[PDB]
Amino acid sequence: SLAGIGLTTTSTFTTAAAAKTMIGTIDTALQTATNKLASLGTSSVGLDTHLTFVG
Amino acid sequence: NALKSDFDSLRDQIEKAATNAKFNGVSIADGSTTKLTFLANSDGSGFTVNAKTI
Repeated sequence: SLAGIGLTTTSTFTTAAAAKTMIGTIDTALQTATNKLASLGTSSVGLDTHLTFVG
Repeated sequence: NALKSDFDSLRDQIEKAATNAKFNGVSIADGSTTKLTFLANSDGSGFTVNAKTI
């Protein structure tokens, strides 16, 4: 959620400089969200491997 | 006097042709702003072009 990716429910820009900072803010948000999704996928593969061993 | 009147009309035409030099509400040649920066890369780094009043 936007609270978890460093953004806010009311985050916005009102000027060109605010947008110029918003570029880097969105960059960091996309980076951290993509890292979280990668960790979730690694956890899913680990659950599948444990499933095979349990069988 | 005729040469003077034609000179006045020509300078008025210069001022008005310079007034009309806008592209979609923004101009670089009429002195309305000091400079316009343009995007150069995905990180937002600019490509400044100083305005040249005409």
